[PDB]
Amino acid sequence: GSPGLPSGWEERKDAKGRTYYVNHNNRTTTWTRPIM
Repeated sequence: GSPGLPSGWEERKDAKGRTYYVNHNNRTTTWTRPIM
C-alpha cells in the first residue's frame, strides 16, 4: 500500500499502469494525490 492517503482514500489501477485514487469515504474518484 501507499502511505500518505487520508483515512478513506484508496489507490487503484486501471490495469494499464494508470494509478488513480478512489476515496470510499467521500465516494470520489480522483486522478491526483490527495492532500486531505
